[PDB]
Amino acid sequence: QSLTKKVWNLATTLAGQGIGFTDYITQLTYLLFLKMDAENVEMFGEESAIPTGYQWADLIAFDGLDLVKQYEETLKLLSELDNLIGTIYTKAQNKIDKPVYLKKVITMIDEEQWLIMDGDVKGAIYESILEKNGQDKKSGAGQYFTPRPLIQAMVDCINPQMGETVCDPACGTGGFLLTAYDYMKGQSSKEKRDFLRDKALHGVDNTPLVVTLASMNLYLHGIGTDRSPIVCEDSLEKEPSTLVDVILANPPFGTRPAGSVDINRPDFYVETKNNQLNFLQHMMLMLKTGGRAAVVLPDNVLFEAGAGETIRKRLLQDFNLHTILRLPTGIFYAQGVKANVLFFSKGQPTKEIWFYDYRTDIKHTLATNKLERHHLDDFVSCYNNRVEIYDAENNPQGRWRKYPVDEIIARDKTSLDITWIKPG
Ligand SMILES: C[S@@+](CC[C@H](N)C(=O)[O-])C[C@H]1O[C@@H](n2cnc3c(N)ncnc32)[C@H](O)[C@@H]1O
Repeated sequence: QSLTKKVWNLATTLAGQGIGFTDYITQLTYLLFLKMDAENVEMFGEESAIPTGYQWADLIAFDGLDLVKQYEETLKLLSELDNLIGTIYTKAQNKIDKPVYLKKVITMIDEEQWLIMDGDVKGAIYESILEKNGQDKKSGAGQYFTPRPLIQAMVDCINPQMGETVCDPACGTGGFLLTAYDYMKGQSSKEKRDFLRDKALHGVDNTPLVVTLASMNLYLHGIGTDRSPIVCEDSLEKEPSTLVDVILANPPFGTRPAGSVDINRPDFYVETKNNQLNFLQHMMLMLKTGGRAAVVLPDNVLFEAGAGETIRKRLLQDFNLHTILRLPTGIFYAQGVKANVLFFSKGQPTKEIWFYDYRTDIKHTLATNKLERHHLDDFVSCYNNRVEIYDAENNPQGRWRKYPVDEIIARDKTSLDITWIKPG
């Protein structure tokens, strides 16, 4: 709030040098955590945990190639540490080679009092910064972000409860985990208030800086003290060591980058190069019996022949794919995206699949008619009240329709890419 504007103007200035928004924001985060540590030494007494010689006061004293060297040394030592600090500084790395322009970020962070602010305030500034980068049409940070309105509706439908484990195995900025924690925190303790605190959440992302942003975000909203729920791993690489109650995820829509290690997963139902089918497999394999998932996936997952069908067959047999939400265009960073939310539990077969079409004749964009949480109110009510809106003769254009599993098994390729609403 005016602090946000100052953060945004330093962003364009570094952009003026060769320094992009995502890089700026990681360096801002590295510096912010360090400053806040120092503040906590005055504001509440105790000894720092940051090594001696590398605290905030040591940093601000240098100016030249010397400033850049001290900063880099500082990031090296912190990355070597454990728990929350080590997570914030995961494979930490300076991207600002220019002393003058680093000193500007340092100087801006130094001049405020971060501990003291309303605490909600730090959260909301950070969420606001993450979003403005995330919906930046030519910055491509949207690959690291999901719109909050949609996360909220998903968490509301899944309805996580105190005592459950929640995992997002492709966590980006940590929005699902942040929202599921807020949802659970306001419910009726104490083995379980402590469970939420220490044991409920887990997030995985393979990209170091994104782990830095996620672990900071969770921390700035009061999630954790000395430990982070976020780990830096490649989810597809390894069979999961622990099964969970709830999965919440928006996995990458893009291909696995070239030169990434080849995966070796005998536990998978089928070998495929489709990155999204593999995330879907990995997540099905991650659930406990009785567990449930809500996951954002592309249309391709619903129609693709070969491996896709094999997996959709497995999904119908051993899981209850009770709900598919068809998402509108114009809500993700890179619009065009044809996406869907699939909700399913593990154990029981699918007998019926309820479709909610929020795509056909729906018009959102990032600049005008923005998606907000109230647009998914009807969906959420349908989710809870399993009474068909569609009727062949009374309401053929109704958004909520139930299909028995036998019609789906009878479709070509076992396709789940079903619509029925005439645009006309
Ligand atoms: C669309 S983002 C998730 C956004 C998140 N829902 C939020 O609140 O910001 C997808 C994430 O998956 C990560 N990712 C890509 N490949 C991965 C992999 N193999 N293992 C774990 N994470 C991966 C990306 O780095 C990216 O942050």
